[PDB]
Amino acid sequence: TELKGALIGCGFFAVNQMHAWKDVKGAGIAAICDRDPKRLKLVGDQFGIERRYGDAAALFADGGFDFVDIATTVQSHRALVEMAAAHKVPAICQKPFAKSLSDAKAMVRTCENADIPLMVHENFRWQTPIQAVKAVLESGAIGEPFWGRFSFRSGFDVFSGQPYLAEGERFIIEDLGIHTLDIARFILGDVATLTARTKRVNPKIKGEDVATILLDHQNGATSIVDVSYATKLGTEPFPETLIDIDGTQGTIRLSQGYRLEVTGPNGMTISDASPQLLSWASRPWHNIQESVLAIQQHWTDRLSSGGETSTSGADNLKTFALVEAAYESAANGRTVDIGAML
Amino acid sequence: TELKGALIGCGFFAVNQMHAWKDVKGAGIAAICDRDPKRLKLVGDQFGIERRYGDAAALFADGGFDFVDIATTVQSHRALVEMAAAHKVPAICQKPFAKSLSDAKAMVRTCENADIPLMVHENFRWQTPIQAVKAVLESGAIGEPFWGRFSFRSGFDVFSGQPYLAEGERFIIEDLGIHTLDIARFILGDVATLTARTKRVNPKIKGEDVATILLDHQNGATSIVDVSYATKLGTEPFPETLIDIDGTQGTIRLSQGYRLEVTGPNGMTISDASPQLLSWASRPWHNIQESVLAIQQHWTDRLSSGGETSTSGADNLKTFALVEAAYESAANGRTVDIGAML
Ligand SMILES: NC(=O)c1ccc[n+]([C@@H]2O[C@H](COP(=O)([O-])OP(=O)(O)OC[C@H]3O[C@@H](n4cnc5c(N)ncnc54)[C@H](O)[C@@H]3O)[C@@H](O)[C@H]2O)c1
Ligand SMILES: NC(=O)c1ccc[n+]([C@@H]2O[C@H](COP(=O)([O-])OP(=O)(O)OC[C@H]3O[C@@H](n4cnc5c(N)ncnc54)[C@H](O)[C@@H]3O)[C@@H](O)[C@H]2O)c1
Ligand SMILES: O=C1OC[C@](O)(CO)[C@H]1O
Ligand SMILES: O=C1OC[C@](O)(CO)[C@H]1O
Ligand SMILES: [Mg+2]
Ligand SMILES: [Mg+2]
Repeated sequence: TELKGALIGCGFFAVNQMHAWKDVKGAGIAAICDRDPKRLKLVGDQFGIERRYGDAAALFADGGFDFVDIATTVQSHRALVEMAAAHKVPAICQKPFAKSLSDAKAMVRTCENADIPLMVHENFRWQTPIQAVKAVLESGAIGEPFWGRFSFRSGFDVFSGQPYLAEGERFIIEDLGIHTLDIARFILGDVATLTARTKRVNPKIKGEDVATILLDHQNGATSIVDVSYATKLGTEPFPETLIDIDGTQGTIRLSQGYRLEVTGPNGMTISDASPQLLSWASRPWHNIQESVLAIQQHWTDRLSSGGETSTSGADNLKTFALVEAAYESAANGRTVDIGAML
Repeated sequence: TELKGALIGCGFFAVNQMHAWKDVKGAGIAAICDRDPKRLKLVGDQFGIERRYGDAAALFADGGFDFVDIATTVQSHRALVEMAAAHKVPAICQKPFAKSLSDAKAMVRTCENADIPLMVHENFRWQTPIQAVKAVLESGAIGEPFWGRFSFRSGFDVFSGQPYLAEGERFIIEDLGIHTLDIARFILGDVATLTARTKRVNPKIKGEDVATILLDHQNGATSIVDVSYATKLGTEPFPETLIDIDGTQGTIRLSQGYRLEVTGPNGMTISDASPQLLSWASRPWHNIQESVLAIQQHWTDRLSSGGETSTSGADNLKTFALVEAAYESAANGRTVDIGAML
């Protein structure tokens, strides 16, 4: 009756996903897979998984699972998604989805031709505060949106837990800004044109750690997506995304501390949009950790109902195009048409 | 010794300039001029000015003043500055300086040819809080700046006091954005390239009331200038400009209620950068009103010492270039080279 999952990639963040898989009603992890046997043992012992594999080929060979959860780094995403599609196994794939938009399109096509669902684990839009902003705007409380700011300015050491982030020529837009752009899309709709600027401030890394992006939404709204890992503040907001929205009849302001302020024609309300601290969660990551449960529960529900997921492979293409457009615009200096990429 | 000014254009805002000239040490107003005899008489009686002129030509013929203060709307600025230059009378001119960058350049050249000081009355940079942001950044408290935001988002009815604002094809950038762009230059240095997006939300006006501008500064910093007169907030912040700067060693945050937060290698400090309330001032205009005295004292000090003003006609060209470029960019969707325009 309960769905049997396999998780490929028993890394740092997979721990959160395994915890959340327990909590998910209607699904559970029956097998795990990691290339590194030290990590394969650590996650296997912590969560009590009998079926353990050193390689995905062997995992897919034995089968006996209804979906696969791909939590590896981007290098192996294309191959694993192609293995999932070849074996008719529904697939979740971590962000970043593919190395390029081209790779992502081919991965989406293969899943559509194989008639299997594909969800990108894109969990920032599933955070409680972000969901609450969506709910307010959708209700018509502030009228039609015309301007937005989506901001993530931090000085937190993400590099200890994720050392590959300090490594490449690309960093903040690919790692983090991908989330902020997904949120911009989620709240204000798809993007027509995009223009971006990037900068490297931190001397200890190779890639860019500041990006300011200006989005022209198809509905007429303009927004700012500004992200930074070189912002030294007196109160560290990591990993909060702060959101301002102006509409024809009012405003939404999601400020630091999950404080949601809404002004409209009938006055002004202040509310607490904080995440629940789950038993297995840990501050300040508890915001992200709740959303892992939300998105994995959403996956499990949608697989039973047989409907399209929110951050599906097909949908997530429209987020990833913005990431590639941003890198292009930053190197060029010029505005980039998003529609011509897709 | 006591300088004698003539003021041309006895309008709404001239009243603030006249109160301020009273308070200025080393200068006062010996004559006034306006085409509208109701305004000439109202302002003449309020401030006890004996010499009153129905036209600037006759004023300049009689003379007996050491400088001229042009507080008319933009239409008259070119002619009055050209009259000043021909009569070798130092001139202050209100914003917007000229109708176009061409007109501005010719006005600047004419004053340089005649060897007379020309200052644009551009008073937002002379506000106590804006000056404090400059002082902090100048001191090296936050290191080299790399990112900024300069924001003026309001829903205040500016149209009652200034009806002309509701009538033009152009509105927020030439009226207000001009100030915010001047502040961006003042804080982060001159701009190499610029891109802008505009919108009309308010159905009772002819011009754009929302503008989002992305600046690439010559020193390598990126900045957002975002302005709006269609933003409906719980607390109305008019007419405060909010400022965020991020530097290599810290952050500056000038937030609503004139709160100034500076974070550096030592730690955070919180200051109250509120303006003074002069005897003749009124809430909420008192910050602007104080800055009228500051810029007018600055004029008077510099005229006595023979030095150039901060917002000189020459300097103001680099502000006005950004205004004209933003309109150009808003229609094109394209980035505009500022260097090519000057
Ligand atoms: N908010 C979020 O959802 C969030 C947060 C952090 C990281 N992430 C994403 O999660 C992904 C993984 O991040 P991480 O820090 O856990 O990486 P990690 O290096 O900690 O773990 C990756 C693991 O996958 C294994 N692996 C790699 N290729 C494999 C293959 N072909 N078969 C089997 N195992 C393989 C490695 O041995 C490694 O143990 C990244 O793409 C990252 O962007 C997402
Ligand atoms: N922060 C600021 O410094 C600030 C604030 C408000 C307005 N302003 C600027 O001040 C200027 C005037 O604004 P206002 O609201 O006082 O306008 P207003 O219409 O109230 O006043 C203009 C006055 O000038 C007179 N006038 C026009 N052309 C003339 C000429 N050739 N000779 C003699 N008199 C002439 C008119 O009769 C009128 O009384 C505008 O350019 C505006 O942008 C600046
Ligand atoms: O998705 C993410 O959330 C935070 C993070 O771990 C660091 O940028 C990133 O990988
Ligand atoms: O210069 C100015 O300062 C404030 C204002 O009056 C309204 O936009 C404008 O005219
Ligand atoms: Mg379970
Ligand atoms: Mg005086």
